[PDB]
Amino acid sequence: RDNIQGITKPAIRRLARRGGVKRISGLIYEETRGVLKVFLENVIRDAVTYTEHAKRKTVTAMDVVYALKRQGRTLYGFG
Amino acid sequence: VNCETSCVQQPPCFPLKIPPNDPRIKNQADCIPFFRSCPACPGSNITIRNQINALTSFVDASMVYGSEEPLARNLRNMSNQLGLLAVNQRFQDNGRALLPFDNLHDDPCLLTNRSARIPCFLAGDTRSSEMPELTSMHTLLLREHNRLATELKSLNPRWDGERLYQEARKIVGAMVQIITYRDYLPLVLGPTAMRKYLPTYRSYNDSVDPRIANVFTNAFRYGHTLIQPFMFRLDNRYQPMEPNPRVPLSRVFFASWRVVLEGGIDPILRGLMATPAKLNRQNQIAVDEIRERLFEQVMRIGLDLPALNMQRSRDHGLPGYNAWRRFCGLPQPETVGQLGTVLRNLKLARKLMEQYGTPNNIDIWMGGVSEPLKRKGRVGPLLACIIGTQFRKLRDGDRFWWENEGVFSMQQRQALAQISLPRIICDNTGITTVSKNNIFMSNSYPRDFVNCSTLPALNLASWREA
Amino acid sequence: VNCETSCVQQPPCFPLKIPPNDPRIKNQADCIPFFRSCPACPGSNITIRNQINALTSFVDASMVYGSEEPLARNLRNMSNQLGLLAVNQRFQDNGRALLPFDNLHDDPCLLTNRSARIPCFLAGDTRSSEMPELTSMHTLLLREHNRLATELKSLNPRWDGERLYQEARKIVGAMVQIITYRDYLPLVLGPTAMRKYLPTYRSYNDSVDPRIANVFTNAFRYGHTLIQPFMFRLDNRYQPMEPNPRVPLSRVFFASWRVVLEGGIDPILRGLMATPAKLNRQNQIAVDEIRERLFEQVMRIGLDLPALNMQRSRDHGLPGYNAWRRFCGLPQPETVGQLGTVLRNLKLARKLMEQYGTPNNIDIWMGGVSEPLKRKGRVGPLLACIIGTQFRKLRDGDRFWWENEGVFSMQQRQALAQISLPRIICDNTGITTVSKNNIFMSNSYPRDFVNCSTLPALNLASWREA
Amino acid sequence: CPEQDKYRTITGMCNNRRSPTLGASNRAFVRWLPAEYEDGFSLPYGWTPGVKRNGFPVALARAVSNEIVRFPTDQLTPDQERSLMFMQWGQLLDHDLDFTPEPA
Amino acid sequence: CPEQDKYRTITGMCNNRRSPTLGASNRAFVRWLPAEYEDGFSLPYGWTPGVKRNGFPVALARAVSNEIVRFPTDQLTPDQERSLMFMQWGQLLDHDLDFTPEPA
Amino acid sequence: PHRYRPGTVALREIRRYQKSTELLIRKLPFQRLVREIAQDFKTDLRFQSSAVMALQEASEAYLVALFEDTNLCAIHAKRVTIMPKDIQLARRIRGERA
Amino acid sequence: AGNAARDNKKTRIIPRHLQLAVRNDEELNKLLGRVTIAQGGVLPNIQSVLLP
Ligand SMILES: *[C@@H]1O[C@H](CO[C@@H]2O[C@@H](C)[C@@H](O)[C@@H](O)[C@@H]2O)[C@@H](O[C@@H]2O[C@H](CO)[C@@H](O[C@@H]3O[C@H](CO[C@H]4O[C@H](CO)[C@@H](O)[C@H](O)[C@@H]4O)[C@@H](O)[C@H](O[C@H]4O[C@H](CO)[C@@H](O)[C@H](O)[C@@H]4O)[C@@H]3O)[C@H](O)[C@H]2NC(C)=O)[C@H](O)[C@H]1NC(C)=O
Ligand SMILES: *[C@@H]1O[C@H](CO[C@@H]2O[C@@H](C)[C@@H](O)[C@@H](O)[C@@H]2O)[C@@H](O[C@@H]2O[C@H](CO)[C@@H](O[C@@H]3O[C@H](CO[C@H]4O[C@H](CO)[C@@H](O)[C@H](O)[C@@H]4O)[C@@H](O)[C@H](O[C@H]4O[C@H](CO)[C@@H](O)[C@H](O)[C@@H]4O)[C@@H]3O)[C@H](O)[C@H]2NC(C)=O)[C@H](O)[C@H]1NC(C)=O
Ligand code: HEM
Ligand code: HEM
Ligand SMILES: *[C@@H]1O[C@H](CO)[C@@H](O)[C@H](O)[C@H]1NC(C)=O
Ligand SMILES: *[C@@H]1O[C@H](CO)[C@@H](O)[C@H](O)[C@H]1NC(C)=O
Ligand SMILES: *[C@@H]1O[C@H](CO)[C@@H](O)[C@H](O)[C@H]1NC(C)=O
Ligand SMILES: *[C@@H]1O[C@H](CO)[C@@H](O)[C@H](O)[C@H]1NC(C)=O
Ligand SMILES: [Ca+2]
Ligand SMILES: [Ca+2]
Ligand SMILES: [Cl-]
Ligand SMILES: [Cl-]
Repeated sequence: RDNIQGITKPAIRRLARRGGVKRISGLIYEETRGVLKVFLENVIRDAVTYTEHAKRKTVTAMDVVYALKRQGRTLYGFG
Repeated sequence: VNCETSCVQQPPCFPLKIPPNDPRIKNQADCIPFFRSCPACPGSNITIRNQINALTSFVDASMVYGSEEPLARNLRNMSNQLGLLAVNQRFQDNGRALLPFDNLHDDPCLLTNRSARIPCFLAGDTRSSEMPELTSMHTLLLREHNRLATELKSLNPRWDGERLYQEARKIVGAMVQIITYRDYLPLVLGPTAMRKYLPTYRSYNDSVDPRIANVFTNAFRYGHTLIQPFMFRLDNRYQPMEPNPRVPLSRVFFASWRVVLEGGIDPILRGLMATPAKLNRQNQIAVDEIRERLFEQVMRIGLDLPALNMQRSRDHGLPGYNAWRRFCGLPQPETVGQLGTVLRNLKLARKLMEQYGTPNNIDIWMGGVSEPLKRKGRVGPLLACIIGTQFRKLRDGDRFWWENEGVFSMQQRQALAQISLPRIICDNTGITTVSKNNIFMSNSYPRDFVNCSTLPALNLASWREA
Repeated sequence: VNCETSCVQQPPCFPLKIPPNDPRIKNQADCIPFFRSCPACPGSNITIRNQINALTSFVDASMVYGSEEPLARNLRNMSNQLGLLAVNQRFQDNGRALLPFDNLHDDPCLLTNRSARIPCFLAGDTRSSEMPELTSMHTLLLREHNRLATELKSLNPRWDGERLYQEARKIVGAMVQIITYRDYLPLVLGPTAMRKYLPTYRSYNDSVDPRIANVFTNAFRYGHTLIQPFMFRLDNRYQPMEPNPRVPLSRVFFASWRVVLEGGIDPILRGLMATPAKLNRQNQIAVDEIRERLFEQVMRIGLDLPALNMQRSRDHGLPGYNAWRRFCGLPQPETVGQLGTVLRNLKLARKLMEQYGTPNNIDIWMGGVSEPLKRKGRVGPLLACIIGTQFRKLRDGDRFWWENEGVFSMQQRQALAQISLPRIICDNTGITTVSKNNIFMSNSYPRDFVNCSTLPALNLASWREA
Repeated sequence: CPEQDKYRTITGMCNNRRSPTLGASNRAFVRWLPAEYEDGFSLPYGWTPGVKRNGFPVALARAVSNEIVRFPTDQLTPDQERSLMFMQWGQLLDHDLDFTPEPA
Repeated sequence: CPEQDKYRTITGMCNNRRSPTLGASNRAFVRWLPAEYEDGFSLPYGWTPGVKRNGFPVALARAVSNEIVRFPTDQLTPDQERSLMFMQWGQLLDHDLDFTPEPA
Repeated sequence: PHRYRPGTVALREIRRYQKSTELLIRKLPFQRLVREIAQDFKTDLRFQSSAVMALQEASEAYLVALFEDTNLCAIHAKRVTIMPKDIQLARRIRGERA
Repeated sequence: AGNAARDNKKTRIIPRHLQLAVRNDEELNKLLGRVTIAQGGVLPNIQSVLLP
């Protein structure tokens, strides 16, 4: 299960271009993959905790929204 | 080459020509008298024609104290050392002060009443003698200055006449600025335009140009759409005051005898406070009192105020509607459909297209007053932009702004923050029941009226010098 | 009072006062003559004083055709219908045309060297008489217009004089615009400043003001820091031309006799192309030739160009250095240290502090030329901002811009994009070896010089009327 | 202009210590846009008959007021959120700010 | 002025059709910033002795040129990336753009 | 053989992607990564489509902001190339790895 | 947001217009500082040093 490589180098390059980055080093992609993995781990852990507390086997959008809001990353558009 | 009697288009006369089938003027040979504004420097073929502003652009209550040294000196009471302003030596309003009479060779005031023989009034501005509401305002401000000087003399007996005059004038100017920028402009522009064009005050830019724009003198005439066709007078119970409770506006122009011999300024102030204004609608712009019978008594023929506005805009050489929409960063319509979408009234767009032929040729006043009003506002986006820019420049570019450091002390600023036009009306008149906060919104008696004693008073103890 | 001979401060004289211990003027009661610029409309106590621009602000080669109807009519070759410009009727440069002679009551050119008695040249501007390089430029442009008219007549025999003259003028103006906005301005502002202030051309604003700013007339004098103290002449082999290969600049002011009697304009153009300009440095701003001996031969006393610039900036009422830094959105220093960091020079900042006292009082020219040069540029950020703004307004506000739609056909624009100043020089002069691309950057022989049979010529086939 | 002053001057001078005439009385207006006259500098539009503005004829001001501004008085709509005090203070402030003199 | 044109007017009139004066000859300059005069409108700084600008005395232009501008000519350095053609074209362009007249 | 400069296409992409609102990461790989990560906390988990969409939006916004801060850090060090030390410094100053 | 949509020649308000409205206003940006708007994009901004 190696799915962190699913975030390809062109995708990271596109995300950097949206951020105004002109030139990218070759070692940036691994660092970005690690940062994304850490962020997703935290958010998903909080969402799964919220889901278990609700006695459910399905992760809903409200759980993710609450998990993001708990981290000071309020997200608008999903409830 | 007298413009008020001759219709020949010779300078400085720029008469208005009568279109065919005019409802009021049946003779095309006649015309509306009109005077071109004085050029900045006459006879110059090199400079583009520009107009002169005869008053200080700052909000410094120059309508009470004047903008020229001889007039300002003549407006004061030099018979003493209390620093008061001159008051009427012949008439009083129930024992209260009245504006001094003014001596002009051609006085329109005695033309309305040839029996009263009451001349025009003397104030900081020569237009103070139109119409009894404005005269009531001028008298109220005069009384307020006199009362402030009296209280300051009571607090500081060591101060001389010049010091009393200067301090009272400072307080009156600060009061005018506070009332204008706290009660009036939010209602004019609306919260969106107020926040966009007049942000929080920070400090004094000396780099901001405080001059009055040429377009502002024609964009601020949006108030001609708020004019009611009557003058209302109310008694102590805010009931119609007999006789003549509702007087046509054509019978009040340049009529100071109504202020003098008809009960003073208290009924006029009550009517101003307790009467709704006129809403500006795209099919109801200006009443016929100012459109057909303006200055009828004092002139050979009635004037047309909107027509005068647009003819003055043409005389001043102002750009068209599209140029000012581009100036303010707004989309500029080009066809009848785009103009209808912008104006939200398609029939008005057809009428404007028929009259002018292109949106670029629409006069600034007409396009400004034909636009839909902003939410919680009374001007269109273009007029709101112009007015907000001008007042932001007048506020940030003023060195003696009351909030600027060094002008008023912190205690003085906090004391001035407690003022209100209702309190001034309570203090300087015999009116005991007065509308609540935001006097420009309360208009129905007795739902939004309180007793005069509940209004906090201005505490001048911070002005004591020791 | 004659400002040339007197030293009193009566209008219209604004003479320069001599500081104690002047290295050249040992008489403190003497003065440097100075004339106040003509006001826009004189004698007015209402309008703030403003100056007059006597030329068209557009880049239309008005230095060759003139900005007035009578001068333009006098500058033409009206003896026939070939649409040519008037040429000199007494002297020729090896069989080539010369500028027509002018007729002035007082002629500065005659004073320079009286035996020849050669008056000033007549062209589209009154200042072409100064400098043999400038006279060479004017002669080259006149020859180019004549050649263009001849070629157009050859292609279209049916065209009359007026059409030929107008078309040749159009092509000359387009060439001037191309050379200015493609080769000169990038070398002035630099890459980043050119990108910021002069982006790619899009279309024609009619809402952009094309007027020349008052500050621009003083800010564009940065070229006084690029003036070499001498005049150079190289022969066909690009070797010094005997006699007088290196002549002091004080002997060439209004010395049109040098142009007429010393080889024409070819050696002058060779010297311009094959020598390096002076580098502007914070401690090497301006040379002594224009600092002590300006107009020495013609005037009673040598003028001083930088002091003239400062006195003209004061005469025009221009704001200080900090005001223009604020205008361009740049930080405004207030102390000696802040000015030192701004200028990257603590000693120069200290000298400016001692002379002026505050950065708010530093003249626009002095502060602008004291700033460090931009990368690959020749001006500081403030001068770059002012110049870029002015030229962007000139380009966007010009209806007859060469890239504007409807001015030229696509084939005509494709042909015009190939022009270059070295090509003009070869077509209109006898020089057979000219500098490479970007003539303003190539200054070394024979490295950067090529035979100009290799430069493509302008193709007029797209101008043929089918 | 005095280095220190406690109060405004009546004529409005010396309010801006860099350009003392900014905001003073008897001074020309400031133009936010270049003026648009018939001949370019002095003649207003509609002065000379037959001259069009931007390719279209200039409408008479009285005709525009007749066609657009005119409306029956009896259909007047009162303002339930404003009073006549609003309009009166507007006029007073306008008389504070600006005044364009005309020849007598 | 004519509705349709093919060439520039020699004066510069009606280049901008909305405001024909803009860009023409024998017209006043535009002001990007308000003028700063000694008396406010006409007198330059340094006219009457003893009047200070921004609280500081007005320096003589000749004195400033003597102190800051002056430098020994023999220490001149040439520009390796420019030629005298650069400054000559600059002067020609300046003479194209503007010229402020002075009284005779 | 028209070849652009090594910086022209980068600026073109910067202008293109700063004007759009789409998602720059393919949806299926991100969904697979999210499921793989969630496998570490609770087996046999079901995900709503809106949950995965919200996670993707939050991750993309976080990465874009982090890259803006990283660009600021790189420009501070007189560079135009984005390097991992810039990311580490930005994360420290933000308070994430601090 | 409606002004932003009008500036883009659009009839409807999409989340992009909401993001443009929020991020271009200093006080609204301060209020919604830690708030992510879905499908809102980012403000077009390129650093000066990266320009050619
Ligand atoms: C053709 O050019 C037109 C003019 O172009 C000018 O010159 C060229 C060479 C460029 O430098 C260009 O940038 C110049 O503007 C151009 O129309 C112009 O459009 C701009 C942007 O919409 C207008 O600016 C807006 O003006 C008003 C008022 O503010 C100004 O005036 C007051 C008084 O003078 C000053 O105090 C101000 O500082 C400004 O100078 C405002 O509505 C607005 O600011 C507010 O709004 C924006 C967004 O709405 C906010 O970001 C701000 O913070 C404010 O809240 C703008 O400043 C400009 O007036 C207008 N010029 C003219 C002469 O009408 C046009 O777009 C070009 N055409 C094409 C097709 O590109
Ligand atoms: C005190 O106020 C000063 C003036 O304030 C003005 O009036 C008040 C009431 C407000 O409306 C305020 O917004 C107004 O600006 C103020 O100084 C002002 O600072 C601005 C921003 O620095 C200056 O604008 C810059 O000007 C130049 C030139 O462009 C202008 O002029 C030309 C010619 O008229 C026009 O064609 C243009 O459209 C502009 O109008 C430029 O250098 C610059 O634009 C470029 O640079 C910026 C980066 O700095 C980029 O973002 C742009 O995209 C451009 O690349 C600015 O437009 C303004 O000239 C200046 N005004 C004056 C009178 O000096 C000051 O900041 C206030 N002080 C404090 C402490 O608050
Ligand atoms: C009794 C009330 C009023 C009278 C007699 C009156 C009449 C006039 C007249 C005849 C003019 C000259 C031509 C012109 O309109 O441009 C004028 C100008 C003006 N009006 Fe009014 N109007 C009244 C109400 C208002 C109101 C309510 C406002 C604003 C809220 C206003 C604002 C202005 C301004 C700013 C001017 C410019 C001054 C000038 O050009 O001399 N007026 N007024
Ligand atoms: C041989 C070359 C030059 C001569 C004889 C010369 C001389 C002069 C003189 C006498 C003035 C008027 C002084 C004053 O009004 O204060 C002047 C002004 C001026 N100069 Fe020069 N200068 C030269 C080089 C340059 C260069 C290289 C440039 C620009 C690149 C330039 C740009 C200007 C401008 C724009 C003016 C303003 C016109 C005016 O003030 O009336 N000059 N020059
Ligand atoms: C001046 O004030 C006194 C009271 O101090 C008053 O009696 C007198 O009438 C006033 N004079 C004028 C001309 O207003
Ligand atoms: C004129 O004033 C007198 C009082 O002096 C009054 O009786 C009369 O009715 C007035 N005339 C009109 C027409 O209002
Ligand atoms: C006009 O051109 C002709 C032919 O080139 C020439 O001989 C003549 O001198 C010119 N006239 C003037 C006045 O320069
Ligand atoms: C003046 O002109 C004559 C030619 O007529 C020339 O020989 C002489 O050298 C010139 N004078 C100077 C001082 O150069
Ligand atoms: Ca005032
Ligand atoms: Ca020109
Ligand atoms: Cl204006
Ligand atoms: Cl200026």
